[PDB]
Amino acid sequence: RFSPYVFNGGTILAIAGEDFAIVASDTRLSEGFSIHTRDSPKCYKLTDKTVIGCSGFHGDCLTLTKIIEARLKMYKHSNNKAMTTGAIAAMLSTILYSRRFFPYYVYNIIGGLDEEGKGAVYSFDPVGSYQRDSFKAGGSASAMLQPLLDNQVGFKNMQNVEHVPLSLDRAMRLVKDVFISAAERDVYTGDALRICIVTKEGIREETVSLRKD
Amino acid sequence: MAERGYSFSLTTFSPSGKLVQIEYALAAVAGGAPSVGIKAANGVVLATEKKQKSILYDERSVHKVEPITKHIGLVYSGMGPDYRVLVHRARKLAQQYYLVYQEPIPTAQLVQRVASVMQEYTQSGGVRPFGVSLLICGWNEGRPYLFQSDPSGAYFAWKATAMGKNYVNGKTFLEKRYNEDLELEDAIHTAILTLKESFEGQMTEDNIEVGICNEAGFRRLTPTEVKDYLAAIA
Amino acid sequence: GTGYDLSASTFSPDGRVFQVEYAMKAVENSSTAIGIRCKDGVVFGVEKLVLSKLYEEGSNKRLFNVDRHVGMAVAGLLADARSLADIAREEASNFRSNFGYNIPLKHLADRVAMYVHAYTLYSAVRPFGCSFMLGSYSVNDGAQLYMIDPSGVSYGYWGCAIGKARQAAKTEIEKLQMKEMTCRDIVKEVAKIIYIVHDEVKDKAFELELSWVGELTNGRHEIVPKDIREEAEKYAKESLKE
Amino acid sequence: SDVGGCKEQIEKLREVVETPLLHPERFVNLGIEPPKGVLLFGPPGTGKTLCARAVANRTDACFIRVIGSELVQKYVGEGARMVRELFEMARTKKACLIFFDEIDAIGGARFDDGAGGDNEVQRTMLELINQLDGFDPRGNIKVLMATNRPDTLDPALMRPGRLDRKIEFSLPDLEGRTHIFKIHARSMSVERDIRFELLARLCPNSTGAEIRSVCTEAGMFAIRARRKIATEKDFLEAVNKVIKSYAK
Amino acid sequence: GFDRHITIFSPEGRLYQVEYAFKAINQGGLTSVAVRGKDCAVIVTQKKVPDKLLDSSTVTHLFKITENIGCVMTGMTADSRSQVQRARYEAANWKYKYGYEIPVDMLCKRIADISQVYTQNAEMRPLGCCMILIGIDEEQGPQVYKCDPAGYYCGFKATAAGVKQTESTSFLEKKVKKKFDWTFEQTVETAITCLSTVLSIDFKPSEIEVGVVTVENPKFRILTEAEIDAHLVALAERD
Amino acid sequence: MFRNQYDNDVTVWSPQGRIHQIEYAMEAVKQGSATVGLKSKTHAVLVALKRAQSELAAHQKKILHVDNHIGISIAGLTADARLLCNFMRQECLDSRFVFDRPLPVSRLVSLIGSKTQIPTQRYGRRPYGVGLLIAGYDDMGPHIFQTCPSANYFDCRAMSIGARSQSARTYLERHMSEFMECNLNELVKHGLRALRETLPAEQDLTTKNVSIGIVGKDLEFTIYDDDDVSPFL
Amino acid sequence: QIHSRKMNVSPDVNYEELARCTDDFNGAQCKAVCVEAGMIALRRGATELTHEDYMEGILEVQAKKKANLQYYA
Amino acid sequence: RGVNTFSPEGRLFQVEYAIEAIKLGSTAIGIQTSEGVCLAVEKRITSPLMEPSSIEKIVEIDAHIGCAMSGLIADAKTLIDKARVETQNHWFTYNETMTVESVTQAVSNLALQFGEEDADPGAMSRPFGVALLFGGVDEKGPQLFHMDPSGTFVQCDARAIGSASEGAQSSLQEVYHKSMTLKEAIKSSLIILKQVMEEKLNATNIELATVQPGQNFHMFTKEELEEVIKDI
Repeated sequence: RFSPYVFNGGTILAIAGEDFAIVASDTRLSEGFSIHTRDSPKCYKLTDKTVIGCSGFHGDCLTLTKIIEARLKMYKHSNNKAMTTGAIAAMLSTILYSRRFFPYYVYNIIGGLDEEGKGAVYSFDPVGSYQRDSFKAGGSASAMLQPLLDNQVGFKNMQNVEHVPLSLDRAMRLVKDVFISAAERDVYTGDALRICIVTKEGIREETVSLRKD
Repeated sequence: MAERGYSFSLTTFSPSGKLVQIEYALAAVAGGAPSVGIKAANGVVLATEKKQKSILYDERSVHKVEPITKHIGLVYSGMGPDYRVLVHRARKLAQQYYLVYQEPIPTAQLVQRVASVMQEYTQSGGVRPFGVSLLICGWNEGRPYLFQSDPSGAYFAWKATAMGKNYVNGKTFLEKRYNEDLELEDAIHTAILTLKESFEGQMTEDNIEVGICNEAGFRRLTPTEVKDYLAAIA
Repeated sequence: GTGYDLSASTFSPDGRVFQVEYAMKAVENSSTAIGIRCKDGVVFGVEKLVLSKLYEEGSNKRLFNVDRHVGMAVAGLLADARSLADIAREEASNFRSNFGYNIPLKHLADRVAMYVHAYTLYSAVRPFGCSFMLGSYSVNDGAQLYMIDPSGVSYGYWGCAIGKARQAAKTEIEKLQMKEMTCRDIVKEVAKIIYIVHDEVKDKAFELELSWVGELTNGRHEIVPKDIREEAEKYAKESLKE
Repeated sequence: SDVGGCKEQIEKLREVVETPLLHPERFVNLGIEPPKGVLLFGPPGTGKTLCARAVANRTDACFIRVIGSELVQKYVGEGARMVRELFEMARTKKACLIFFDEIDAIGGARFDDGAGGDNEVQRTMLELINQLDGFDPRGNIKVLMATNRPDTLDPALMRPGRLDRKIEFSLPDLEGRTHIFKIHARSMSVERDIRFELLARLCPNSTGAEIRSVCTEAGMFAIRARRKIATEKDFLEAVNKVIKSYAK
Repeated sequence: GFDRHITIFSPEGRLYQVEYAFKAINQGGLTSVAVRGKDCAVIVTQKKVPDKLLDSSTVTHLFKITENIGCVMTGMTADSRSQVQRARYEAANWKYKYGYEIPVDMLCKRIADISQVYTQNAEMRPLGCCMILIGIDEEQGPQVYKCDPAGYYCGFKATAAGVKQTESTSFLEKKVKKKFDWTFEQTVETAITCLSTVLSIDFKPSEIEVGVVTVENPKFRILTEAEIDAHLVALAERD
Repeated sequence: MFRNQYDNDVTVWSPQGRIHQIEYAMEAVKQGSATVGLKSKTHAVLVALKRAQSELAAHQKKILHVDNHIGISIAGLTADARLLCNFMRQECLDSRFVFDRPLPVSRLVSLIGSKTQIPTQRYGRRPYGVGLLIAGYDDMGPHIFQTCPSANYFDCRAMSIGARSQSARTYLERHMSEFMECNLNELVKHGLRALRETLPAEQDLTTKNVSIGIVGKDLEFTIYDDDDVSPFL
Repeated sequence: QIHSRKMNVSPDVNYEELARCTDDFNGAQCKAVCVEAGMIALRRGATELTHEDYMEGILEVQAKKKANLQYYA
Repeated sequence: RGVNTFSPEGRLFQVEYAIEAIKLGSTAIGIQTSEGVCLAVEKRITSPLMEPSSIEKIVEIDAHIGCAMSGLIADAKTLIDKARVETQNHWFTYNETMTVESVTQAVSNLALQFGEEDADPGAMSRPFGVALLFGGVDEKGPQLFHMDPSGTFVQCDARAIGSASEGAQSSLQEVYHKSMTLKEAIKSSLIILKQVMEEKLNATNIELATVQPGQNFHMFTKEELEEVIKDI
């Protein structure tokens, strides 16, 4: 019969500061050898300095997003008080644990800022589960990019001589550099790159285009 | 509502310890056109009167004896609509239960089912019991036959009984005349006489309905056949 | 105690219940609506009493639509009429799609007739206290006008009217033509009847409301407002002042 | 003698009955005319009853007591005759109070229009209306009516242009109870070092008559005890009996 | 006993409420009559209106229940119309299930059972209507069955409806000695005549509404003016 | 008599055909707080009085944020109001999920009405005895509606609930023409004055009881609470 | 207005609001409120009848006009 | 005679009756001060063969919200089971703290189920006959609410409910102040509690508890109660 599983995911990269975060993503979305669309990110601004991205399938991605947004509205109505990141982190999991019967899935990540004046990023598995991050790349191209990303951004491996502390500017240079490189190693990366930069002033977006061939 | 209404019954215990609605139904019974039953032992005779009151009628249209089964028949005194309905439910139950099995119906079991339907209505509210009294007439083998069923929910065996208007007076007549060995033809003569004595408005071959249970159970008499007996002794 | 206000699922020494008579008193207690049917179509007109200036109409009227070919007007309580009506359009619609036809006027009536009679047999649901006037122009059958009463009675009409004024209006109506010219001409005529009716009702202002289903409307249901309403009004104002 | 929760009822009754007779000349200048009847309801012998006699003594106008039930007769037309006679006397004397004891016998219940001598009692009820609504005027004549629950009574009896003020009774506040107890404590030998109000909050809320009764019960226990002064002990006992007595 | 919010068994032997349905079953002044022949079965009714702001081309009190079966109703309008709708569904269903035609009698008996239950409920009343069934069977010939809402139904040699039934009955009996001596139309004529005597109205072409069932046809038809006037003219000639 | 009869039937009909239940319901609206509603039809304001039972308390809210473009004031008991409010929020949520449209507040109000009306039309349901002034900023502007527990839905350009509603009405009619389609400031002053008319007027104006709530062309749901009304005073 | 002519009045009187508030009154009962309003007025010490006296007066029972407070927190 | 009635007054009958039932119970006192909430109660006693050691009527809902209840005591036992669970459910879902007020709302929804009519979904024929004084500490600091049997909640800083309430509340006013010491308060509370009593002042019929931020919800022990007696 008809499929109960179709791929569509891209590639994303979430980078955590200690007072900022950026979540960057390709616009190219593909499956296999035919191209679904040459545009659209899977990173979205949930608001209030929470940025979210759901990689796996477009059909699932829109639906989760819409649905979360009502639970936040309802909550505030129920008495003035808002979900923290952590709250949201539990909320996604329950949904997934339900969906363990459902045959379509997604690999979700949430990022934002705490009131500890630093980033928190939590990442979920497609069955439920959560873990604390420092940095996460998600999607297809992730597996290849990440050790190198971990080392260049991090310096927390047992295979580097020194540390340096993050800078925003420096984080931006690294991010573009990884993506431009990713593109001639995948057909799931390409076209353009959408950067969500998260600060305590508010949420800014930057776009730069990449190669295609 | 659609499930609201009166959960408890209209009938209620009294400091009398009597049941009011039940008392009224003996009255309801009372109003009935004259009925009798004679058990001819080898045969059975049941008889009643069709009153007539409008010359405008057709055929011999509706009866007051309907066959439940091919072996048992009912006749009654009380309210007619109740009778039609009572016959339909039972008639349905008699066929279904005794086609699971291929055995033919035992008499007592029909009585047990009619009484339960009558009794559930006493137990429950919203609906009122039926206000009819029945004579269950059948034949089968060498068994006893001729049974009576009350709107009360009670049953009794009889050799002879009477219903309808002036029930007590007719029964007293019946008691004296009815004794020992008799014949199926003979039992019919007597029943007409006992009905005449209760009241005659007239008797024709269309004021009378007589049915018997004898050869192979229930058989319906021709109109001529009964008329032969009227001449045989008026 | 009469012992039958309590019920509405039983008989009385008057036959039907007191509750049902009362519902009939309440429609007459309301304002005033008329309807005139012609061979080209059918016109509806209704009088609305003005309360005060704060208020304004924008979803509460007295003219109501059914479907998108059916015209609906009522006397009685507003909120209840609206409740009957939302369901009727919906019932009509499932038909419309299912059999593939654009429902008759006559079939719609039957469906409503049955609902009201069922509520008279029970004491669960107290009846509506409305009277509903419906009709239109059917492309191949003509114009047909019906009125359904809360009394479980419904008929086909040349004119019907309801309200306090009822007896009087039917008299004037009765005076006029069977054909009654053309529909357009009727728009003016109905306005005189309402205009004159108001001298009898006058304790405060009114607003004149007219509607139509016309050959020109091509059998659709529309309101008549605009310049068209105003001319009919001028003609009444000239003729008499009452 | 039961003021405390009977307090409101006193305040109003003076204004209606006493004040017009005391200072009539004032009412005329204004151009206001006072009512003719007031209505009493709630349980009798609770001070609903006392209140009518207590003003009667203060107000100094003859208190005329008619028992409506007595007016009821074995033979027709007589009943009307009586109603009429009462009113003729009432007119002559000007300033008088007609006290109607539990008019409901020939007071309303009734609209059914007969069914067998429910007509004869109705005739009396209607005859009274004629005299009241009629050509007579009020004069200085005051009417006190006594009902159980006012509900019984018919709309004609209720209606303005005869009945206007309905004076009520009530669940007495705590402070009130104490005033009644205070009245009682002058006769009753006491030792004041304890305070009845604290007990009273704990006791069932009940009208004035039960409040005097518990006190009255209290004196007996003393008399058995062979003591001459009240005690804290007596009071505890009274509540158990009284709580039982309403419920029979 | 207590009719007030329940209905029980009484020493009355009937119910005040059942009698009240019998008593007022018409709130207008129509009267009806039905006669049976072996040539026809005819029901004669009226057409009357209060004004002419009303139509009369949809106003009727004769119903075509189905091709073979016809039904005239005496009852409250709301109740008459409901019952028809219920019947229409039950008949159709009987046709579907059995695959064979529904007997006239069979319908009367089935409907009767539905009436009866409602008589047991003290949470619902029976519909107030007397239903006269007429039809042409091929199994006994034409059949005329009247129901009453007690649960009573029976077939008659002819019957009459409206509030003056007993008065119509007296004419009927005189007639009913000889009725197999009437041919087709002459049945019709006599049928007109007995309503005209009771009601005391020599009819007019738009006041009368004869419905006939015709043997050797499965037609129930309401007659055209020319035929209706031909009869009316026919009684003039004997006056 | 038969007062108890008319309570016992929620299917009641009398000789005069009145339904007492509605009557009772109206007395319950008059028992509530004081609230006014006003609109220019480009801005809408409501002055609402929030009161406190005793000295050592602090005032309870009667302005409810139903949505970020629609809102109400309640006038009558707090407990029933909560129940209605959940139904309406969820009705707004599915509009957003499915349709992604705000949806006319006019369309919304009408739907809620039916579902209540039908249980008065049968056994059970007592009256809810809260009246509302419902405001919202929709596509064709702001609009104002009065919802009653008689399910009487009316759009008005201003209205009032609370004992001595009529007083303030008469002033609203007088000042009505002055309201025009401008000035924020003016609408509030008239409201403060108007609100004085609703009260017995022996009680002097206070900043802790009053509360001012606005929605307008570029405005959504905002509340001025306590002291916060002093800037705009 | 006719009845109030005997009575002493302060100059403004706002009858329309009152007339509307009043409901299901017979001719005597409206008259009743007026005299009554003068009685209320007597208790104040006021020598002129003003709007406020009337408002209290109608609220009183004589066609089952009543009020109660407490149904708010 | 329905109790599904709205009432001609339009003021439901059953709610009014409840206040009377309450006037029959004990006295419960709350003062919330600038820092800390205190709740004091009378758990009473009557006979010497009774163990009120067993009895209580002030319960901790959780370690940061408490409640004292007053009225038909069996109902309150039902009332708490529902609340306690609901709070706990929020910890499963977000592992986070609930506000005193959120908890109080949840329970008020459940206050309306009386009847079998169609204004309330049936389960109960009548309401809970109890008022509760709901206390807690959060980021909105120590707060106090009065849960009204009228299925509604009002906010408070000081409240007495009980038989004695009319007097008590008057007494409560003079001693209350917007700023007063917590310890000072406990002595002030003790004074009102003394006044109402007819029966002996012992630590075996009265119970104190407070919530302070520095030590969570704490129930006050006998030895502690006896010391408080000594001071006044």
